[PDB]
Amino acid sequence: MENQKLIANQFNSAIGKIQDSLSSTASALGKLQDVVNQNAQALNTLVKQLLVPRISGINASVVNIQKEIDRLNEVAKNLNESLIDLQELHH
Amino acid sequence: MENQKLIANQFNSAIGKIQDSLSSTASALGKLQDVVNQNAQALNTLVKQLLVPRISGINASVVNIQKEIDRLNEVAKNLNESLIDLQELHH
Amino acid sequence: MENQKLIANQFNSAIGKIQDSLSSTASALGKLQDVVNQNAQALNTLVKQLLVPRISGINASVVNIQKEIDRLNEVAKNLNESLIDLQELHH
Repeated sequence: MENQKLIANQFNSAIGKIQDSLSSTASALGKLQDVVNQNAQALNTLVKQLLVPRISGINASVVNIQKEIDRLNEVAKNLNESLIDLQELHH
Repeated sequence: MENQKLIANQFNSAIGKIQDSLSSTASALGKLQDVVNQNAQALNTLVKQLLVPRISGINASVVNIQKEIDRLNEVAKNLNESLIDLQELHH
Repeated sequence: MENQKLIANQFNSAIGKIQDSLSSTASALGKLQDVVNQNAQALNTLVKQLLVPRISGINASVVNIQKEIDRLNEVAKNLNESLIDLQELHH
């Protein structure tokens, strides 16, 4: 094929794979954020239940990486605008 | 150098760096998954050991992002198929 | 525009978005590492405070993914060296 079509097709192929990787990274980060926060709640509930009638300074922290997860999903979508339209490679 | 060789070389350079980043992301996610699950087990063991003879509703969750980690490693490898073979830029 | 300029501009656009995604991934991983380790410390402090005068084998693990986070930030920066300089597309 024409050199420019080989280049454009290989680029578009790579972008599609990178798009998949961004969605996978965002999904994994969201699941980690959910479990970390659930387990922080469990630990804080344990401290409270040990203290309430039928260790006071111990507090589990929560995580919020939602802006980062949303950005990854945004980039995965907007990379469509960086794909090369082969019909625009004039001849 | 020829314009197409500059483009192809810069593309191939970027893909190699992105490949490294995918492997690093997958490694980091795996280590987080391991520690999160180890600490969930530790918390659940604490609740159990406080209750067994020498807080019942408290349960730490586990995380499984293995499909996402495997996909990142898969993309890092398969991006090799998106590299531009310079020998195929005919003259 | 010229086909090579379309290709080079689309490539440079994609790299910039991928750079943003790497910085976001590194930021999210750092926040998860911080909270996971803070909550490991909280759990270990709980075990200790239950045992000290006014469950011994229970120990929360810590995570260290700093090499991976640093690599992601390094790639996000060094991808600048993979951008195509349009002034070098001679005519």
